[PDB]
Amino acid sequence: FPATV
Amino acid sequence: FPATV
Amino acid sequence: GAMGSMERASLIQKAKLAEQAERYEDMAAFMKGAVEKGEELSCEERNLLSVAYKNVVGGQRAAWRVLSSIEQKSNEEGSEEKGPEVREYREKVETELQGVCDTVLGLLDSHLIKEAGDAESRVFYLKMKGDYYRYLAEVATGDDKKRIIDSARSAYQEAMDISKKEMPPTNPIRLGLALNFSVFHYEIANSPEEAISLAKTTFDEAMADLHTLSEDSYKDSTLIMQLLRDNLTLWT
Amino acid sequence: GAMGSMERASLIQKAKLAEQAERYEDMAAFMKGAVEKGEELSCEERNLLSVAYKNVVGGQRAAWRVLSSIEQKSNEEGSEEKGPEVREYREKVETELQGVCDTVLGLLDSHLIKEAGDAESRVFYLKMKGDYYRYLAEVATGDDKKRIIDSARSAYQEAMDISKKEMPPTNPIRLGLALNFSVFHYEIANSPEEAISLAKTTFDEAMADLHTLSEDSYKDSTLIMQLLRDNLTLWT
Ligand SMILES: *CC(=O)NCC1CCN(C(=O)C2(Nc3ccc(Cl)cc3)CCNCC2)CC1
Ligand SMILES: *CC(=O)NCC1CCN(C(=O)C2(Nc3ccc(Cl)cc3)CCNCC2)CC1
Ligand SMILES: [Mg+2]
Ligand SMILES: [Mg+2]
Ligand SMILES: [Mg+2]
Ligand SMILES: [Mg+2]
Ligand SMILES: [Mg+2]
Ligand SMILES: [Mg+2]
Repeated sequence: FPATV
Repeated sequence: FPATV
Repeated sequence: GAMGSMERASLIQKAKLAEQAERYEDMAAFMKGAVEKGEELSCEERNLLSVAYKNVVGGQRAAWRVLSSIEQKSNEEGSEEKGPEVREYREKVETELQGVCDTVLGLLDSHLIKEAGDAESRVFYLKMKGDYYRYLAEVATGDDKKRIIDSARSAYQEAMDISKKEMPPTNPIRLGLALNFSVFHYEIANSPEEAISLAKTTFDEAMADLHTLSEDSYKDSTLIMQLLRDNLTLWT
Repeated sequence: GAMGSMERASLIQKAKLAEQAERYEDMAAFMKGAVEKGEELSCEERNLLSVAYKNVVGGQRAAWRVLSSIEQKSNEEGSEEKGPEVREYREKVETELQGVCDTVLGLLDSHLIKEAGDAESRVFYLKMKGDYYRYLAEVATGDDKKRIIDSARSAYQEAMDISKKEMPPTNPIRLGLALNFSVFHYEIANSPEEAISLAKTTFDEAMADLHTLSEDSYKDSTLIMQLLRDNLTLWT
């Protein structure tokens, strides 16, 4: 999964 | 801490 | 609410303890209580709120994905019928996830967003609104899925418009918003080209403004820039 | 109970799904429901029960230790008074931990132990009884602390007596019991020499019986033997 903050 | 199972 | 009798300052103190103890459900409950006191949140307090719910919903999303994969495998040709239990338990986790998302959205709507006038606070809350509608979208399969997706888009877009007018291109909130909106485009809106364009332009515009920053600000900005690069590497 | 309407087999199926999703509170709730159906548990089902509650109480114990350390630091000379919040939150976590321990002990008493006639089941449950009284002892500070410690000791001792009569020295249940009872001696009963003697004798007697085992049994036994060695290394 892609990075989120 | 010591090992327990 | 069960936190109605506890002082605001004590709820904040306890949220910080809960974080140290990795008790994120408790942390979120404390922060919900603090929001419900009705006063605006400081930067530090907004961060506590976000960390608490990110960790709670993060765990629910990971569990939902495990269960959804088992369920999908059960519906393949040659898979033995095992009854309703996998669907039921995936539904159980899903309903709990939706509940948490609705709780966060409710705090934002009553009344965090409307009282947030400074760009840093308003953008932060609108980003959260987009994020929790995105999590709802991840599990949506019904009549409302398009409206849920559009709610996430609209929140992110309002945050982007403010951020571009009011904050420098290295501002960590601006960067984090763009990171997440780019993921929304890639994963939710079926718009990988938009996702890539947003990540690239955000990275490049940040790079050009790093010269203005202190060492500590540089560290903060470059950490999020690297997340943008990490996603670009995944997608290209 | 909330699981009263769910089939036994469905509760077991869902406990296994919850384990795969790392949803240990759900796993424990499912297994509680399965126990409350009133039928004896198979080996696999006893393992599900134990894994679920071990993981739930393990997380509570880790949080309690973080909070207890902060509290202890607050009571040192020169520490600024910060009010009742650290004690309150440590108490909150402690009460939840005690609740889980009481729930497990209640399942064992009503009626798992009394129906367990085979050595493997009876020893397993009596070990659990010792373990959950040990967790109660870790947080006990009052009039009953000695009786709680003695309850753990008595449960472990009954399990040891059965295990020595009825099981080979390599049996993983016998080994695990001895591992945990040795930790009880070291950490709870202030008896490090007893702890060391038990770990050493258990290791050595197991070593002498490995020749009787298949490859797969050897793997199981030697894994727990290594835990005994790890503790001996910590303590000597
Ligand atoms: C009150 C405020 O200004 N909050 C923004 C902080 C910027 C630095 N920061 C981070 O870099 C991390 N989290 C994060 C969360 C949301 C947004 Cl929009 C950006 C950044 C810290 C944790 N790892 C990821 C970056 C904390 C929030
Ligand atoms: C039903 C039954 O016979 N259960 C015993 C199993 C023996 C193998 N085993 C383990 O080796 C691990 N867990 C464990 C738990 C309790 C006891 Cl008394 C001994 C061993 C598997 C997980 N890591 C530690 C050893 C599973 C239970
Ligand atoms: Mg007040
Ligand atoms: Mg649903
Ligand atoms: Mg644009
Ligand atoms: Mg039935
Ligand atoms: Mg107490
Ligand atoms: Mg002896």
